Amino acid sequence: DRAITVFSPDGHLFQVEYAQEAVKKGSTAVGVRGRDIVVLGVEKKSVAKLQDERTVRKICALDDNVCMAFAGLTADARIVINRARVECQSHRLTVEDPVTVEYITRYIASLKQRYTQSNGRRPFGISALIVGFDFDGTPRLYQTDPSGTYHAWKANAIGRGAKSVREFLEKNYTDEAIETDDLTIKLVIKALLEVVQSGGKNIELAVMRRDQSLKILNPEEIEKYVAEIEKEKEENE
Amino acid sequence: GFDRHITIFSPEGRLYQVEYAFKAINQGGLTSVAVRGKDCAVIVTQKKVPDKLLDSSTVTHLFKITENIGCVMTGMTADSRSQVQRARYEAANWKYKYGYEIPVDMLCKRIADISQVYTQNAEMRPLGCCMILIGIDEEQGPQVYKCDPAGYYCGFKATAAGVKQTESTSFLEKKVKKKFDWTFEQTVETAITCLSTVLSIDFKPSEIEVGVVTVENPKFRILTEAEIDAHLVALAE
Amino acid sequence: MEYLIGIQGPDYVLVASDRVAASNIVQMKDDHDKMFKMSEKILLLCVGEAGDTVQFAEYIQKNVQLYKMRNGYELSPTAAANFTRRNLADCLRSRTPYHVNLLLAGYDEHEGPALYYMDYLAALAKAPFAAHGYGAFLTLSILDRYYTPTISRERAVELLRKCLEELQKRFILNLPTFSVRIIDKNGIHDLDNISF
Amino acid sequence: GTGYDLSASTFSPDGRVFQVEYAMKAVENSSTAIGIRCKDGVVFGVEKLVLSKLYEEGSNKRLFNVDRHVGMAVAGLLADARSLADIAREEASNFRSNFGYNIPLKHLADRVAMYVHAYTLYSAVRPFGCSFMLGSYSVNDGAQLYMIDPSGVSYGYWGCAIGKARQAAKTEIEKLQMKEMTCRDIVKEVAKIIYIVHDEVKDKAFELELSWVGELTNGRHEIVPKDIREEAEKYAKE
Amino acid sequence: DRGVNTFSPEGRLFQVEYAIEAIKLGSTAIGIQTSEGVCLAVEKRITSPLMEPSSIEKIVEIDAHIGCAMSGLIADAKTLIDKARVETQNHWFTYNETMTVESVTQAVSNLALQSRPFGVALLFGGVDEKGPQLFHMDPSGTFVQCDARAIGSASEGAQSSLQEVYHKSMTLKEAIKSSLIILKQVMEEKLNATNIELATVQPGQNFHMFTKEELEEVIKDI
Amino acid sequence: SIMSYNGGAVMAMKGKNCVAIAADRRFGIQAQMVTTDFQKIFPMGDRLYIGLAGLATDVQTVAQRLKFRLNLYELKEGRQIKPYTLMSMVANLLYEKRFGPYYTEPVIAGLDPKTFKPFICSLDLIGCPMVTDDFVVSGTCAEQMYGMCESLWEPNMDPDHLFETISQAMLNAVDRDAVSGMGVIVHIIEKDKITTRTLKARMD
Amino acid sequence: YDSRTTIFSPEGRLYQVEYAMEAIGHAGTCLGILANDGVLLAAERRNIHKLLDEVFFSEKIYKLNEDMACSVAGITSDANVLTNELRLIAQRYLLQYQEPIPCEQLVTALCDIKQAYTQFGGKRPFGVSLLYIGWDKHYGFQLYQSDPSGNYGGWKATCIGNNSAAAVSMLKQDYKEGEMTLKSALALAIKVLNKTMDVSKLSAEKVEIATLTRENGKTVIRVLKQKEVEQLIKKHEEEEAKAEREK
Amino acid sequence: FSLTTFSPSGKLVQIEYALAAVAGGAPSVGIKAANGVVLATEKKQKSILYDERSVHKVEPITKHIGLVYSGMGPDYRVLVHRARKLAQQYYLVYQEPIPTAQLVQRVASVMQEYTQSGGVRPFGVSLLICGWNEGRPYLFQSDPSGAYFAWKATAMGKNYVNGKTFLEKRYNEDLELEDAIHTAILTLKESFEGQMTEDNIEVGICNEAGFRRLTPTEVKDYLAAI
Amino acid sequence: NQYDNDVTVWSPQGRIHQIEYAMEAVKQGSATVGLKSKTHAVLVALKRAQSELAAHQKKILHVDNHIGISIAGLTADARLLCNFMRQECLDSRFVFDRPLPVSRLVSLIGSKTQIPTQRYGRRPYGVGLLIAGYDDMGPHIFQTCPSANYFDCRAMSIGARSQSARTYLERHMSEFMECNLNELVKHGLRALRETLPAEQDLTTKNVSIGIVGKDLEFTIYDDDDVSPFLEGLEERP
Repeated sequence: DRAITVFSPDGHLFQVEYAQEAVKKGSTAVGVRGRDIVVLGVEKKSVAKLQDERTVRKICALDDNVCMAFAGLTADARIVINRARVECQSHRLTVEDPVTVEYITRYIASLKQRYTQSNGRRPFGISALIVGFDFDGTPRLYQTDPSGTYHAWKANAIGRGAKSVREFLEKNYTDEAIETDDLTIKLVIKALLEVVQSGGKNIELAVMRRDQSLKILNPEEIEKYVAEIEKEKEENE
Repeated sequence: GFDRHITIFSPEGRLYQVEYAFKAINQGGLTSVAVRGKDCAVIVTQKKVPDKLLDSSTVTHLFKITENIGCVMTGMTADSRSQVQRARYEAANWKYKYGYEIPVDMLCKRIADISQVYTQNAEMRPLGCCMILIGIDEEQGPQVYKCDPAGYYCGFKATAAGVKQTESTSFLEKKVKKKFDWTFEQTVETAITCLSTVLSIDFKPSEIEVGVVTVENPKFRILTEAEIDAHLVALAE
Repeated sequence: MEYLIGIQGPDYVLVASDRVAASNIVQMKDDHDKMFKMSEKILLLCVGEAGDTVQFAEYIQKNVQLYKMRNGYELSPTAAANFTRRNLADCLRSRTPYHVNLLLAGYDEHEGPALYYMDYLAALAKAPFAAHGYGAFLTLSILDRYYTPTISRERAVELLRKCLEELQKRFILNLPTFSVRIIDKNGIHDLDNISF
Repeated sequence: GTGYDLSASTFSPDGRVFQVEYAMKAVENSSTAIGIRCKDGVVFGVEKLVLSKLYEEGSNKRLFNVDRHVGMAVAGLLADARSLADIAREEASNFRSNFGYNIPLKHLADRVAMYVHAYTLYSAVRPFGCSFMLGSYSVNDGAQLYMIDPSGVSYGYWGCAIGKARQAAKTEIEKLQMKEMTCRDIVKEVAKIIYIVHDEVKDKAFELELSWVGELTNGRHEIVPKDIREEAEKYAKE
Repeated sequence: DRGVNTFSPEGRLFQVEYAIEAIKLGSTAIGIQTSEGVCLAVEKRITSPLMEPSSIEKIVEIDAHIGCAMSGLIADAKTLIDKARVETQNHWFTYNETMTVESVTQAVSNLALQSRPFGVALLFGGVDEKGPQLFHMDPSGTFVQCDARAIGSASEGAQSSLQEVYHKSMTLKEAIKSSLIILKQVMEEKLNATNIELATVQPGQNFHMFTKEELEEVIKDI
Repeated sequence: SIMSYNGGAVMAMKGKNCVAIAADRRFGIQAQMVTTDFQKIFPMGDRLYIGLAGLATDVQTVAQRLKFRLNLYELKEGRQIKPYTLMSMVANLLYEKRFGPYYTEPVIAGLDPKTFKPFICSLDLIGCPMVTDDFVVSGTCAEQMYGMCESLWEPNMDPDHLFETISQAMLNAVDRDAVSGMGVIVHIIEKDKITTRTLKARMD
Repeated sequence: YDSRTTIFSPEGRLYQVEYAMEAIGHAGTCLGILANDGVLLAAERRNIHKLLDEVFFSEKIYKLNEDMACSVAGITSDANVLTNELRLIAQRYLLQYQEPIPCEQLVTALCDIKQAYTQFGGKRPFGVSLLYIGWDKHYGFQLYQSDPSGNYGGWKATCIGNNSAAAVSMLKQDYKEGEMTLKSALALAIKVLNKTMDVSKLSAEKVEIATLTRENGKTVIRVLKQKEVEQLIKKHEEEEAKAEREK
Repeated sequence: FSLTTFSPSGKLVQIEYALAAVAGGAPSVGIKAANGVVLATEKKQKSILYDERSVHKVEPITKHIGLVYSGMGPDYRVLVHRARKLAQQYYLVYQEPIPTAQLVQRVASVMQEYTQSGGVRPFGVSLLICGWNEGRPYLFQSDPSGAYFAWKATAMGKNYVNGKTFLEKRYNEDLELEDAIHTAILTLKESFEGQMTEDNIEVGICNEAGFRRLTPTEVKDYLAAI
Repeated sequence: NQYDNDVTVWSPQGRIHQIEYAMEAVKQGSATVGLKSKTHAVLVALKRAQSELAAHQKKILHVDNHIGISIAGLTADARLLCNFMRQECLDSRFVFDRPLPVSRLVSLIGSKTQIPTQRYGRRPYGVGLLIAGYDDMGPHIFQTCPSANYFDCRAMSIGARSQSARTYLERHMSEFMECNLNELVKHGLRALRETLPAEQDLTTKNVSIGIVGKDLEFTIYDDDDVSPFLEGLEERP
């Protein structure tokens, strides 16, 4: 019938709905709060022997205290990061205080809403999600639907297999299991590990320790944390 | 589809819109004849006047674009007047930009370029009017040219446009194949007898309007009733 | 009427700047800082007309930070200096030229320390040493007299104290304190502010 | 038909513009009009349907004053007719501002016809649904009268009619002997012709809007005094 | 038909009859304008516990004396609320006084249809010189003064209940309880403090959040 | 005045199947010197150099913009620039800012890529080309280079003697002017080699 | 089902973009292999009609900057304008920063312009995918592959041609990182081109190859002319003959 | 939309229809000889009413660049006017290079406004370009959608297939002197229906001295003894 | 029906269909009457109410001290027309300090609304306007239809079931010039009351009155102000 940016006879916005269903094509993305550290992972499983793994860039920083991850179209996501990064540098230029996570998420949501508006612009079929420590200590996580909206979540769980991983997170999202940085990281694992095989090195985790720079976990330490998760799984017969 | 609805190339490799406009020239019920001679060029077209409530003073299809170039229009009258106005503007602009008067061939080229722009793009449509323009040109003698709704500007010696243009062109081809130059009596008589054989009404000296440009006498003379009557009497003798 | 100075050593750039901002009769901030941390190893000095210096220095700094965030690796000091000059020269011919006077310094892992000089016309130039302001006319001679291309950090601090003491002894406006920062391979190192 | 009579930019297979061929139908459907060039002037006349007595004295009149000496009698879609009348007024004002004096009727008619042709040439805009007569008089150029179709071009008319019944009016117009009759009897005769044209046979009562221009008014195209032309209406009734 | 501008063959252009029925997909919202003030009650309808309740907000204060409740596409409501804030601040800056809620609603209605039309309905409520007032603005650039309005997926049932539970001389204390019992009847789950937002309007108070999880004193009575 | 804001003195001369371009290496505001290694001779190719004199900022801006346009043209065509064509490109670039002119007086010195024909030309601030076969100069003290060259130049000169003459002229001119000097750079372009020399000059 | 470019699918796919990218596989053939001290491109000359003169000196391989070169594999109409825009971007960066543009930044700019073309407006997506080889100060020799979807990738051995699957399989089978050198990269490129081109004993005219090498502080992008290419062909033929006969 | 458009999955349907249109019926052969390039075409005017010295098929874009074309002549007029403007602009920017053959490749490249910005409806003319200001000749063809091809001998008429076959069988070759115009006329003869005459055949030649549209006298002289 | 899809396209049978559909916008609206007198102009509008809780909406909009309008139909592009008329009247005040005559304002409205009837992509202003004004020639009542063809009227009504009000006004229009203010207002109230079904009746809350006179500037009377006029209703539903 009609699949353009106009209201349908039953309501809704079918082009926006199609964009919102396009995130399913992509990859899983999990991340949590904890007042000590925000950690988010992607778990990409596609690397040929001839492609360099440096330029996958599934997680990227904005202002060394804000980082975002992919779920959906990669080119649209990269354009979003470029524009958002420009806007964070602008909001660092004016208003000399560093950017807040809510402000940049609001800007990203506003850009997505603007692109959904009018028939000319394709509605940016990317679902972004942003973590990071604010200026006033508190680390926060917001998840932005492609249409126009952002929501502050304790767990994001966006991408392929989003429903199952979100159910697992909300099932056992224990703050006592959050506590320490290591506990937080090991809670993100065994939750993202649940998605697909996750066997050798598929997990691609990211770390933001309060005021430290964006930490990308080394593969050997990732395997160490996987072994610790296995040890916790053991002795539970 | 819409191959035959808009100015786009057909799947067979043709352009149907201009092919329809050329027949639009045939629509309207009129004919014109242009004959170049040894020293002059004359154009005659019938003056179809339904009822005498019209002003035969202004029902003409021939006009003065400049002091030495005269056109005759075939097709829809509105597009004909628009193209006449455009030609007058082009002649004036050429005389302003370049001191010498605009050559008739250059004016035809500019009008044909405008028509080619019209058949280009899709917002506008070609003008359904074919213009035959004549004028004396130094170092060239009399000159006659035709600009069509497509943009192909050409034509010489004897050229006709209108509903029964094919028969007139055939008779003029027979006449020009007869190798004898036409003076400033034979050119006019040849044009008159051509248009009379095309439409046998004996041409009472009120239903045609002839324009003449000679070499010794420049300017586009719209010959009056007395002149056309005298030429008709001389021919029918 | 301000003061900027920079000295390029074998593996470092030592830069000092005055810490006064005034209103033509009176200084209102003895703690004014005009060091601009362009990146982890690039530092900028911008003196001149009020506000215009702040606007230009801030804009160039934020563009450099945007480049660092957008590529992961920071700009080379030479590239940063060339970009700064290009932007200033583009603004010069515009309706709103930036009457900013600059002194850009930085360290690179491959070419070592770097120091660049340019004026409100945006004429970039690389020099081992460069003083800037009304005090340049007073201290450039001391720099050229007591500078060798193999000056260590302690000797550089000694020469910088020499020229600052000359400025205090001979220059008209009081400059009670100066901010001293050194750029090297480890990054930006700030030294104790020199006062009198 | 079908896919060819959708936009004016689409030519017919035979080479015709069906959008204007349908715009002419609106003029053919709307009320008729008549304009006669008298010996020393031009006399207009239009019947107007009083669709309801709720309306006041004759409003949205088919007659318009486009310039000091020029008047326009229009028929068809009346809103676009008024817009085109405003266009003609602007054109006359611009010509007076640029070249001085008063705009010749032939040039004004040619310019407004070119503007109408520009509107019917493109695709986004649609052809005007109105046809009008432009009548004016001057001592130098006598009396002229040009009629413009919704897509055609201005033509010199000794006497013209447009609207619902063009042929029926034109028959009696050609029956009338112009070019030697003064504008007074021409007012009487245009009223007579309009009442000869059917008014209440299948419609409501009609009002008679008649216009004047000539040496008897020294140019200055104005509506005829209706109080003194009611007796002309009475003669037309007889 | 399908064109956003073409009129329907019968009486009224389409694609705006489609935009107006976007509160149907939106969540329920109810506001009561009494002599005491204006009570604005909405549901948050949290889908998962992990999402912070404070993040999901349907009632946002346009200014200190104007509160707005959205029902529909929150993305479009963000733009409309931002324009309302900008217009209110511009009016205050120009005239050094508090812009009337009717004027704000008029400006937002003007900006509603000027781009595919916005598909959100707003329930503005605030105090002015003409006592507390409440206005219902609809996606089709139309605003109407109302005393007790309901909007959302089940606007029909909530409005029908409000039509008979409301009386012209009520106070805030009765209005909040009536709105909450109606809400509990409309919704699927219960009216937990983490799921129900409430906004109060007072002549001598700015419009703040309803006690922020200490509002159970109003839901325990329910 | 304005053209003498930052000083500068650039020389170019013709030899026998060889060219020579020279320039001072001083940069500074009205009275002081800021650096003694400023670049005013820029290589547009293997056998083609340009010299700029005027405001140092305008020198660098013209050099960068010309390098940009020349690189674009070289990529578009794929054949090396002819010195006459590059002089034309400089002339157009200068004239594009007729009412905001870059206060520089560029000169062109180089050899044809195939015929190895020497070519030296000069341009004013607006961009008027002055192509000759003996020598052109630019800067604050252009009259001094003219006076020196009109007696030190000899047609059909070997590259060694051409270097000697250009060095003598530049050294004497930068000695007799008050704003330029403190080191002279000279480039000798032959059919197969480039000779870059830093002259022993009065550093004052 | 397809419509104006800026649409989606009921599932949520950009089927116009996917169709264009699949069409890129149709027609044209280029491959890039990255090795130490040299990275090279191999291109298949599609039309070898004897009535040409080969005066453009390059059809698939384009020199886009002093430190990089590309090879298109799409429609030539968009390929020409894309190469012009890429050269313009590189030279604009050179003007702004007075430094050769890093390859990743250049590729990101080009893929940004392609993403913009497929994002907004009623404009066709740029139906062309091109490789890039280049050298920079930060990462040294680099190879990148960009598709019309605007989603580039940092590769080290890839093909973009018609039999791109077969070519990349042959590469994966006979690719050895680290041990690879410029000469071994040439041998592998000629071998995989012979595999993907059905006619054995490929002529030097039907194959155009360019190698980027790092000289002393300067990047040299040499396109291998006919004699050198056919000498490589002869060496490859000797290797094939020895390998086949030694069994 | 407003550019070159209508490209479905793996196809350029509108471009393919434009290429079907440019099949035309005017051969307009071109031969790149060692000394220069010859562009010869057929002017088969309908009846004798039309004139041959009034309109021309070969147009000198500049001093030594000549141009011949194919179907859709009215489009060709605008295209050659644009080419003349572009060449003049290049010569004004890069002043006095006498740019013909160092421009022939460049002017062919700048034939991107020719098709890459189609103008809703793409041009329906394919044009052959000749230039010889480099010490060597050049023959290039630009089609309704592609770009420079750098031909040595080709035809673009109704019988362009058999014309090209005749060109290759007759060995366009490399040692051929400037007087390969005889072979060009013979190639036209294959795609010609009638006794070709001086006004019926229009040919322009571009040698190292420059470009020149041969007058009917020399055309008849060459046509004699054929 | 193809020819009814767009405003620009013309129906083969004559007048276009989109504008005919536009006149149905005023038909689908609350009724409103407006009548002239010797010295006063009065508008009686039916304030249609959504529900008993909500207000009866706003009709009889205010333009200037001497001009007031009543809308009927599509309320979206009706405040736009009100703003346009207010701006034009204030422009007249600002340029020559005189109240803009109602006829000139109505002509301006017609010209402004005519353009959307011819420009593609622009819907006609489907609003019926009952403009009441007092220029120097006494009171004036004008009706503006979306067809941009305005009318002058002694007494006209527009809205749903407005034909009965039209008939009543026509039958009683003879005794309209010689009527007191209250008498004319009661005539209008009787006309509007005859529009609604017998179940509905005039109330103070669902009616609005707009009166402009020689010494009385335009005033919008409602419930308390309407009650003196509503007395003596002579209720015959």
